[PDB]
Amino acid sequence: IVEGSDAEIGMSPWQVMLFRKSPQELLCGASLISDRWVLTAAHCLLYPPWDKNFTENDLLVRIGKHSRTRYERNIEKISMLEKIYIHPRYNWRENLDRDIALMKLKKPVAFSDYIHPVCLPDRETAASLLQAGYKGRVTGWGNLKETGQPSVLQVVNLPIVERPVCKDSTRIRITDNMFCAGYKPDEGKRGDACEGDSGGPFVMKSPFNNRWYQMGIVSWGEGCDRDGKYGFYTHVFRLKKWIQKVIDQF
Amino acid sequence: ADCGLRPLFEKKSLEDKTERELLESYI
Amino acid sequence: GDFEEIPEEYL
Ligand SMILES: CCc1c(N2CC[C@H](O)C2=O)cccc1S(=O)(=O)N[C@@H](CNC(=O)c1ccc(Cl)s1)C(=O)OCCc1nccn1C
Ligand SMILES: *[C@@H]1O[C@H](CO)[C@@H](O)[C@H](O)[C@H]1NC(C)=O
Repeated sequence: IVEGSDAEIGMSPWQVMLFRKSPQELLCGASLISDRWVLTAAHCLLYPPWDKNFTENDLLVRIGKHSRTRYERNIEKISMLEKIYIHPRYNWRENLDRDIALMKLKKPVAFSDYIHPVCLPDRETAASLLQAGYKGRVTGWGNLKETGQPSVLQVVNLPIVERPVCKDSTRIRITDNMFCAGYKPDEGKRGDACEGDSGGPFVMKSPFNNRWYQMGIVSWGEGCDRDGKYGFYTHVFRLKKWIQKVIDQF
Repeated sequence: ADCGLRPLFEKKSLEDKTERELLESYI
Repeated sequence: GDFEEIPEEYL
């Protein structure tokens, strides 16, 4: 996260770290959606152009974390993956269209002060909150700038951007399965996600029922926090039929 | 049924330092 | 180098 701040304790109890066993390292963020299911970006698990194709046994999920590097004894929980499920029409060839995956955990994680699921949006909540200018919140342990790493989880609030402004910022084809967020060049505020934040959540707090909803998944950006560029997020509501089909089946 | 309500915030009626920035944008 | 070693049971 670029131009964010340190998270407060238990501020994002759904935040998940995707952790490589191999060389022990941070791969991505992710989110807890129930005691057995974690949501992330497909490109955190599969990205042929960079020879990425992880299997269940390569990875752990670390839940309840605040420190990036510390083993947070009695706070974090570390979970093994039973099964990865990648959207069958994830487009890694062109523009990361449908950048979404689920991971089923071997065992249910115990909820605590630090560990608690986020809600997934219904059509009504999506229609109300996904409006240009409404702010969401992005969290992760990725780079503090495009070209340091944080001691602790970082947070930034960013406004949703009008679709034409998103399309006009980039040569990449923007789909209805994506939305963009960030400040315009001379607004006086900035900030973005960056390398290592992808797969983490873009959340909004409903003013109707005071619950947090995951509207997006950190997907991609040109660099981090560039003037005139925006961050692109997977539109979670648009892909909720697939999410429901995977959980109902498995 | 308990999704999206944080033990250290909503469940205790405590606000985090920047959530009001989100509410204020929902105009 | 970077990360603290996690319990040997998770590996
Ligand atoms: C041209 C953008 C890009 C692509 N993309 C995507 C569209 C097209 O398919 C393409 O080629 C692919 C790789 C790298 C980069 S990049 O190097 O210009 N930017 C990085 C760092 N910034 C951020 O992560 C963010 C900034 C704001 C938000 Cl929100 S995420 C990035 O997007 O990595 C995440 C994606 C990723 N990491 C490793 C593998 N993958 C797939
Ligand atoms: C990814 O790995 C799996 C298992 O090794 C394999 O079946 C699949 O073809 C690979 N996919 C790509 C796109 O390389």
